[PDB]
Amino acid sequence: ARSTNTFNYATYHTLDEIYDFMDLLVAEHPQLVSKLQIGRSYEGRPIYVLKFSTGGSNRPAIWIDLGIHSREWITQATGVWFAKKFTEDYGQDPSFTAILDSMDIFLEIVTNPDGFAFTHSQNRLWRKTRSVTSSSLCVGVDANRNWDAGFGKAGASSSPCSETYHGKYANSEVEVKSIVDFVKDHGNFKAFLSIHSYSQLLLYPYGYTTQSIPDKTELNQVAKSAVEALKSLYGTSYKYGSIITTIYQASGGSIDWSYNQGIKYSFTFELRDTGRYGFLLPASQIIPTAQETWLGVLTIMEHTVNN
Amino acid sequence: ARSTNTFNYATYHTLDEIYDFMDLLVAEHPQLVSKLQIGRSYEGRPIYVLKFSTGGSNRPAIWIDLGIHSREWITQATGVWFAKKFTEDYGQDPSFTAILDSMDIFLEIVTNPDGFAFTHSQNRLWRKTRSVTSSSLCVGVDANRNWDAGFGKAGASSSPCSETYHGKYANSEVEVKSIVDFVKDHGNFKAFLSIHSYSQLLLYPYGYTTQSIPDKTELNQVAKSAVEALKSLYGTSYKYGSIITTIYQASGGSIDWSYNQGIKYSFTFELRDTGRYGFLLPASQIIPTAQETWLGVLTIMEHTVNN
Amino acid sequence: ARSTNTFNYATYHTLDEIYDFMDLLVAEHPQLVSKLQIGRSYEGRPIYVLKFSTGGSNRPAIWIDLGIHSREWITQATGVWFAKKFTEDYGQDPSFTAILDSMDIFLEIVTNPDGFAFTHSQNRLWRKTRSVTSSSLCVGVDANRNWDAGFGKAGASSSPCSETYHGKYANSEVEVKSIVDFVKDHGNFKAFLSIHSYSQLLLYPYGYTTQSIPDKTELNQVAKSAVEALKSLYGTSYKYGSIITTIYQASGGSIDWSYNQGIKYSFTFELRDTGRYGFLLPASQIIPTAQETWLGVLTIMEHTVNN
Ligand SMILES: O=C(CO)C[C@@H](Cc1ccccc1)C(=O)O
Ligand SMILES: O=C(CO)C[C@@H](Cc1ccccc1)C(=O)O
Ligand SMILES: O=C(CO)C[C@@H](Cc1ccccc1)C(=O)O
Ligand SMILES: [Zn+2]
Ligand SMILES: [Zn+2]
Ligand SMILES: [Zn+2]
Repeated sequence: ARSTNTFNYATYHTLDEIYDFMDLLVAEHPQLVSKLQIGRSYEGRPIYVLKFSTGGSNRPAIWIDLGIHSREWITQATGVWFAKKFTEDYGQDPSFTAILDSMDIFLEIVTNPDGFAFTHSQNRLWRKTRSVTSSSLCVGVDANRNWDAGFGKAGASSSPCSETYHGKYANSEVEVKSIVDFVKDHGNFKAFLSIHSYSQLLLYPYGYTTQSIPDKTELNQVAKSAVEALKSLYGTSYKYGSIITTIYQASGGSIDWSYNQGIKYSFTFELRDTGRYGFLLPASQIIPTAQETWLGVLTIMEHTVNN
Repeated sequence: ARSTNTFNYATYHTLDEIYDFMDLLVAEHPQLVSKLQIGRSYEGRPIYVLKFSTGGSNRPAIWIDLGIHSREWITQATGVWFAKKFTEDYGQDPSFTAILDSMDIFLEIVTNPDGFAFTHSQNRLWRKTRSVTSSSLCVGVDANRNWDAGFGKAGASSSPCSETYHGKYANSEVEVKSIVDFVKDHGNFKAFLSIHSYSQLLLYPYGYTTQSIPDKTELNQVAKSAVEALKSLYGTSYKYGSIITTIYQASGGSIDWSYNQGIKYSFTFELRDTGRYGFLLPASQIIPTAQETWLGVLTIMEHTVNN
Repeated sequence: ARSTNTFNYATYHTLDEIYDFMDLLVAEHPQLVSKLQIGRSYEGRPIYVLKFSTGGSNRPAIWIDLGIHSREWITQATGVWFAKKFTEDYGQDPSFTAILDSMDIFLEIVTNPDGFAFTHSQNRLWRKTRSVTSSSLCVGVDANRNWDAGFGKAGASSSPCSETYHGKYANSEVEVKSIVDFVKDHGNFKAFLSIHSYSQLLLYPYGYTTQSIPDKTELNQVAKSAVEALKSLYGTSYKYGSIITTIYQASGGSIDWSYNQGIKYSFTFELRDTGRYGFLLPASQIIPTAQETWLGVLTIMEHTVNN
């Protein structure tokens, strides 16, 4: 694809194709999108974040990370679609235009690039990072159990060979630390959304503790509205609630960390399919999944701009 | 640097310094080394191949190209070290002497001179050539995706702005065509090695197709022996296998082309570092990298002169 | 004969005659047909596939292989008729024209050339390949039990001397691997049809397992429609259903592998005669068999192109 207009949004792509997509979008929309490198993965690959901004100096922002778990392909595919959609709707959709005229959006399409490359090369269902450490044959850490929020507590594994291994210590994975450093340095994020795949859930803060967040009433209603918006398109039904009460106790998670940094609108999406295809979601569902998910994300952003 | 005996092999050099090195070596070893110009780069720079021979009539040959991707500095530096090593060991080391007594070695230290100059003056991480495509504000082609081997197929980009742009057509880049004409004209190459950097891999034919080569068993055995030899010095671990099965589909590759030309011992080395420094490998690792890589290359040469 | 217009379609031909037929057809219809060599048989004979295309780039395709079991002569004879039929109907039959205007068809008339030559020279009833086994006086493998789909499981023999020997490992036979690599590299096949002889059956996925495929309802109806079309010409009755429930458990089959690759419309045809003549079907039945079988095949293609 020599243009984001020739890019096939209805098919799954490789890391190279997505990184190329990034430069095309920036070239095509220079006054709106820029590519930031926030670090290097364990295997030295650049970690890229697309910044959508219409100006200002460190305006209130919205963070959206996708693909932290490499095998959740629908998320990177949705991230690419999101990127294009932002450039299409700014100046077209009144609501989204209003958001971008006052806030910035930071989009990380491939949060775990080493694992992503690996899902294309050796193992389609690989989910962890590709870090190697100390004395252990096994490789990789579950980057979404590596954050400094109840790190190492029940809801994560201490075995390096486990699919839910949390890592040696909090923020040990550069893919996670890079985000932590960027967000802390920025200091003005109002929303933090982490996109994952399958189970069709919209969850809010704390998977590591049964303690209820101070903003439970509001986040719960925002979630309810977001799920209804998402559903209005194709009838896809999502369940919502706090992580621990909806799926199970899970520690070292990204939104528990962001919420604890004071980022109020922290939510995690588990995208399409309830098990029919699971992680192997057909490419024919990429666009429909992205479209409906966008409605839910926009709903959250709208509550962020006026709150 | 008035002598190859005073040349600093432990530091990175410029095109001029490496080109000057070539003449010093030829002047110091006239009966063994000669400098051949196989063409000119897009920007007019001479393309040099050092020929190591002890006589004969176009004896079976070994081709070794380095620096096709300009930013992979460890390769050009290793290429210089190799040139010096050949002159030191011939006549002294039994094995290498035997190899050069029946075979010639053609060494191209800087396969992409324009890109190399660019990495020193404008962009340290530039990797493509510097050709101007007429209809694009972008520059260069990925020279190792421009070969006539599955050209234009999946594993390369058709976008002139891509870092993996394959180019207008097979062999469009003069840096590639120069090698193709040279090797075809020669007609008696038995080995073809392409040196690249970082990931620590030794790969054999076909990145453009899942078809396993007819000589898979043999090249896999050669690779295994080569990696063990390389590892024996400092413990550096390399993985090996076909390009597509080890990494991923990649088209327009040099060894896919050479192998299809009937050059059986076609391999590509991805030198040191697994990501700690990536392309910015410290100068302090130049000599050790060259030393260990030499053992691997020698191993391949030995399997070529006997089989 | 110097023209496909004077070619005798009502008689059985040799490998050479069929291969010459291919060139005549390509010479007469250069804008529609091309000859591709996808590999070399065990005994080094070229393996050819006829590509029918009206243009495009990697257009959705339909794969058709015949003669994988050498003694099933009615299949290769039907393949030749098929090739001619496509060149006669494109631009004449609205339905077929529509299929070729959006899709490509790859036809392999003699999937097992070594065996085919053997059925003409030494044993008319030979069905396996002609590969030589290390420690055995017996020759060949049942190419349709050598695919990587339940390979080595119940429904095949591990004894080299058996007529249903599955081989040393999945894809051991180059005749099979050649198709696997081609189809995998292509990546855009929508239908995979394997043509065999006698029993008059149309079967869909899984002979190696009783597990029902996800698309069972659709394929069963497509099969029902295909057999009705086939029967409509001369009244030839075909039975349909899954391989395992219709014939018996059989492992390493082509359509089980193709379906598992994501190629939905995977069917196997067992042509004319239910036992009267068996493999020795009279040449006088070649054209009638080909004609009626075409209606069944066209039916599947129509379902493949639409939706
Ligand atoms: O994406 C998921 C599985 O597909 C759900 C997440 C849930 C989770 C959330 C926070 C911390 C750890 C785990 C997981 O278990 O890793
Ligand atoms: O040097 C490399 C990156 O530093 C790895 C090579 C791997 C490759 C090898 C052969 C053909 C195409 C690609 C590349 O992707 O260009
Ligand atoms: O064509 C056939 C015999 O004439 C039926 C096929 C049935 C089969 C189908 C799938 C896998 C293996 C065998 C065979 O047994 O070789
Ligand atoms: Zn996840
Ligand atoms: Zn390289
Ligand atoms: Zn058969």
